[PDB]
Amino acid sequence: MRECISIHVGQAGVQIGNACWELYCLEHGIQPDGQMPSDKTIGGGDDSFNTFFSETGAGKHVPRAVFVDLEPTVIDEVRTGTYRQLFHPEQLITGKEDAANNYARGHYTIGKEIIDLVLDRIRKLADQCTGLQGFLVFHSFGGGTGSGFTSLLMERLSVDYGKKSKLEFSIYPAPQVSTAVVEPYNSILTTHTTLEHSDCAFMVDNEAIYDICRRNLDIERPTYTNLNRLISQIVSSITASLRFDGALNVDLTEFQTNLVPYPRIHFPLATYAPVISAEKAYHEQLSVAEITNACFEPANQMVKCDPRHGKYMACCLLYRGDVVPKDVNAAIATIKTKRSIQFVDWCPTGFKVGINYQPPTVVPGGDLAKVQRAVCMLSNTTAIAEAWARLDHKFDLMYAKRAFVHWYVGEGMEEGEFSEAREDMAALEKDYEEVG
Amino acid sequence: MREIVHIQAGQCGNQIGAKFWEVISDEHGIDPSGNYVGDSDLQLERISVYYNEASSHKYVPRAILVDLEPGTMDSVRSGAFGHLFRPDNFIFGQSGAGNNWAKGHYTEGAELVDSVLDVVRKECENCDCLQGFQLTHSLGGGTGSGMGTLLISKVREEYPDRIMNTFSVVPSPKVSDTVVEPYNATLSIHQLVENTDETYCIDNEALYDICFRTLKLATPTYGDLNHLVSATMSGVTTSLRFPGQLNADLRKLAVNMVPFPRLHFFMPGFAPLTARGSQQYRALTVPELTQQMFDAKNMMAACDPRHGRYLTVATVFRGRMSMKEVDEQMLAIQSKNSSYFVEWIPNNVKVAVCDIPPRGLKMSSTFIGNSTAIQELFKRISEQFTAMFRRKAFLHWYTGEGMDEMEFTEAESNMNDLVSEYQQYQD
Ligand SMILES: COc1ccc(C[C@@H]2NC(=O)/C=C/C[C@@H]([C@H](C)[C@H]3O[C@@H]3c3ccccc3)OC(=O)[C@H](CC(C)C)OC(=O)[C@H](C)CNC2=O)cc1Cl
Ligand SMILES: Nc1nc2c(ncn2[C@@H]2O[C@H](COP(=O)(O)OP(=O)(O)OP(=O)(O)O)[C@@H](O)[C@H]2O)c(=O)[nH]1
Ligand SMILES: Nc1nc2c(ncn2[C@@H]2O[C@H](COP(=O)(O)OP(=O)(O)O)[C@@H](O)[C@H]2O)c(=O)[nH]1
Repeated sequence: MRECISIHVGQAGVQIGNACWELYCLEHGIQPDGQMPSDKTIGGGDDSFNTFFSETGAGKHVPRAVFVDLEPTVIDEVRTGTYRQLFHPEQLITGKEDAANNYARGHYTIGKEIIDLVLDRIRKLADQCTGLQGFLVFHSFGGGTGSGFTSLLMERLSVDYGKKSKLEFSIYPAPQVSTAVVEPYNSILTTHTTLEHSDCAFMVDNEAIYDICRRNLDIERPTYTNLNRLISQIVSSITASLRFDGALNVDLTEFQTNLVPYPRIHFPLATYAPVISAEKAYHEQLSVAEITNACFEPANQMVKCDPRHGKYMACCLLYRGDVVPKDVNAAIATIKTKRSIQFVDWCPTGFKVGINYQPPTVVPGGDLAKVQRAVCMLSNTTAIAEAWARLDHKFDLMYAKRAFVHWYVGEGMEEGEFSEAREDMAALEKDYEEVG
Repeated sequence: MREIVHIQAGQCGNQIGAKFWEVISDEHGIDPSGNYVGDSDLQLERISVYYNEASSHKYVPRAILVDLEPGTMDSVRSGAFGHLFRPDNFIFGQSGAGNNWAKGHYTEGAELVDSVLDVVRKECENCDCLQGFQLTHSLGGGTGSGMGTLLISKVREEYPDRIMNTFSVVPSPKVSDTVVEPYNATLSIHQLVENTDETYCIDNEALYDICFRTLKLATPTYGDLNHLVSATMSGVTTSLRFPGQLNADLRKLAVNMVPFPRLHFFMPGFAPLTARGSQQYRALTVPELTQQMFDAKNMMAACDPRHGRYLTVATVFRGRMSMKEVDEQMLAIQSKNSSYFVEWIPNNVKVAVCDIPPRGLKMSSTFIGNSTAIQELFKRISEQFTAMFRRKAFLHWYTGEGMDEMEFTEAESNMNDLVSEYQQYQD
């Protein structure tokens, strides 16, 4: 049998972990008790969903995952929430001092004095499992925890587990919900120390998700609840392949192979069509071809970028419920007709497809409107240059004034080191520029 | 009776070899149970070379099937000779054949090939005399090439005084996908060249271009390819199986055929090509047969021999026709196509005739060539690798399991050397 471990670092990370995990438990027919679907009820399952949950004696399907933060602000806040008994008490760690938007705070002050406990817990959890494949990372650029602790933890993992792959679910930060102006600094400081250990990363854009929750989801003041639920839905729409059945993009290694040409460049865009708002009953109907052709629109692209102005490298999809391959191929052929899309001049660039036999499951008391068709494009479009260069520009504006430098310097960083990292990511931008 | 040990590995290798063995057994008439149900005594006169003997006087073909995906017999029984191969030597792997060289060629699978070599060594000695080794696979990436050239290295190590032979298939980006293979091929053949001198390059691209365009096909399946290959590379060895004029042994085949220790890539053809149709067809005549012989489209390689020159040509006719008149049109071709052949090598037309006809066909002839033409195919596979080496795609696993960039560069250097040799000997 196989298995995987999802890590959860940072306040944002653990919020999204709660939302995602509750949605996943709901979807498979599991319940906050996890009584039994149809199986042996003790060491049962045998379908793909066992790779996330494992039954205890009661057949509870305990999710072998952990949540981490440096302050007992949110960890406890959900430890006495809906899923109190779903996870193991004393299997959720609570730090003491908040990283307070300081990357070095999570890197050499407080996270460095606790990481040993996290390593012990994850290693014990791995000893409990038998079929580990890799790791799923939920963190954020902006926060000190979700960047410094993330980087240091994954460095330790790459030191001790040097074979398995790993996938990062980070959150690209936005000014409109910004809670710091040291946020580009932490973002660069962590990401410059990821490529050497990172394998693939799924970063989500706050401004993009915010525009989704408003322009189509009918919200004006979205809290973390709205954005978090929507991103949990899109993350489920991505990982459904690993959740259910043998199809396109089953394994993490398969993920990266289908997606990652060159090890340094492992940032793929992602989309998920159904963003239809809410209890608003029906203004139109659904269609496979409709959603498939509307997928290419810049509407739902997880990160704001201009794909039509950049050469592609690959294209994967995934569909929920209402299976029939024929019209799927017809839709592919219709969209195949080269309006303005381009591809790679030295390899086949077919639209790989793998379909699933289950319609999307919506939260029982939330905003999203029930649907049964869906697409999920994991395009490896080069056009994420734009966003990375925008963040780099926002970075190097504040380096002529030496702003905020001392705050990171005081705990063990170096002033000129930032220039090395900036040149590293200028070279990465050059690497995107290379493909032409 | 110099017997031959048959080596065979890989998903594609087993797919092609099953149908090949079925074709040869049917032509020799031994029942799919494993008993002689032929139609004459000109079959078993010396055929022990391919078919050994059991205690109960039933025969037993000797050929090894190996892989790395655990299920092979589960797929070998897909034809009609599953249990027919002796049921104790279907050595199976554990993982599969992802398109990763050195995943079978350095670390894993290589652990299994030690036992594989022990088993084949045990298998060899029982015969009265040994002829050599010959191997059927494809240059396709994913445990297909690794195990192949690896076992080539060790067999050449153990028996230098014998002869290797490869029935490998060049992959091509028209029928297939999963494009990292140019690496796998242009790296494995890089040491196949030094390690072997007896090769047949059945171009998969040519097989598609003739099977789908001018053979009335719409989606060429793998059995579709298997039909044509199990025809041609089964009729290639009739000279070995049947007594005749050019009975030349592996060593003698080479010395008649291979001038230089590297320029040994034969490009075969087969005039009466036929898609899978139960009805045979209208009859054909000897001049028509020997004219479709040099049909550029008919060629199992990626070139038109009109575009180049030959070095050492063979031919094996089969059926009942004018035995002694074939020399007339052989010399007619020689006289009217002197430019097609080369002056450096005179009398390059070794010809022979076999009485027996093939299954489901009366008049036919297997062909073997050796020309500068395959320079075109090698230039194709070299460009279709160099235009993509600049981007360093997917070399992560290769550079992680035990390769290095200098190896890639020196393989490119060797293949440019071979294309240079073909070019200059054409000049
Ligand atoms: C631009 O980026 C692209 C991305 C995708 C595609 C199309 C995409 N693929 C490739 O050409 C990538 C080839 C690499 C190759 C590397 C170099 C070998 O070490 C690999 C390995 C094998 C087994 C175990 C461990 C390692 O991996 C693989 O063998 C795997 C197959 C499975 C086993 C993961 O990969 C695929 O082929 C995928 C799953 C099937 N589909 C495709 O047709 C084209 C491009 Cl151009
Ligand atoms: N989508 C989404 N973004 C969030 C959420 N919580 C925080 N963010 C964003 O994530 C970025 C920083 O993450 P935070 O959670 O604030 O920081 P942290 O990881 O707790 O870090 P410290 O405060 O230094 O301990 C900002 O851009 C926030 O707006 C959430 O629940 N959902
Ligand atoms: N000639 C031929 N080629 C095939 C066949 N099936 C697949 N191929 C292609 O030729 C190569 C087959 O060799 P290999 O890669 O070792 O097959 P594998 O063992 O399945 O990985 C691959 O590149 C395939 O794309 C077949 O039946 N015949």
